[PDB]
Amino acid sequence: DIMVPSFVYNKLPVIHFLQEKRAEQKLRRVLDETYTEWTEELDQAHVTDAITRSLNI
Amino acid sequence: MFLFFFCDLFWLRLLLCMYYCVWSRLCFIVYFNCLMLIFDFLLFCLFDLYLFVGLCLFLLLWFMLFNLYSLILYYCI
Ligand SMILES: CCCCCCCCCCCCCCCCCC(=O)OC[C@H](COP(=O)([O-])OCC(O)COP(=O)([O-])OC[C@@H](COC(=O)CCCCCCCCCCCCCCCCC)OC(=O)CCCCCCCCCCCCCCCCC)OC(=O)CCCCCCCCCCCCCCCCC
Repeated sequence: DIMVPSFVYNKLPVIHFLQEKRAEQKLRRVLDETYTEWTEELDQAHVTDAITRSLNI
Repeated sequence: MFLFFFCDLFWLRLLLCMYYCVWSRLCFIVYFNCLMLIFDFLLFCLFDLYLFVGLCLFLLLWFMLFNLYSLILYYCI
């Protein structure tokens, strides 16, 4: 009735703060893993050059 | 021989019931050393070294309800 409730009450703030920090850490890790991917595709100039070779020009 | 008597804490028991039906933080403890046995970090004990906390707190509460209030005249320990 008295002791355990008082100690739980004393615990509450630190746990709340630590859990808030943990959530912010999760969000930060989520953000840090985002990178914009740039893909390289075969230049069409080579395709045009090959077309010329097929044209036998 | 069996003697039937009562402790002198009935009013204090009533006050405890009245004032502690709701939770309240405790920050001042007469014997605080029972909660901090290890002062150097990375030291840990496999023995149940925190088993004495509950008994310590209850004993402090009981002995304080008796001794401190015994200063009031006619109060009985
Ligand atoms: C022959 C004559 C009669 C006597 C017979 C005795 C037989 C003895 C057999 C042999 C025994 C040998 C060994 C003895 C060793 C003694 C050692 C000793 O005393 O050490 C001191 C030591 C002192 O302790 P303490 O620190 O004072 O704390 C104990 C307190 O009880 C307070 O501690 P606590 O607050 O932590 O306790 C918990 C408390 C938590 O708090 C509460 O619950 C609050 C209430 C507290 C009650 C207890 C305190 C009593 C206060 C004084 C008496 C109150 C008024 C009585 C009025 C009587 C009028 C005549 O809860 C309770 O007490 C639960 C009981 C609640 C009862 C509620 C009843 C409601 C009824 C409602 C009815 C409504 C009807 C409506 C109808 C409508 C119709 C239209 O005593 C003890 O530790 C207890 C000793 C008990 C030993 C067992 C004895 C055997 C059982 C006997 C029962 C007799 C019943 C019949 C009686 C009939 C009337 C005459």
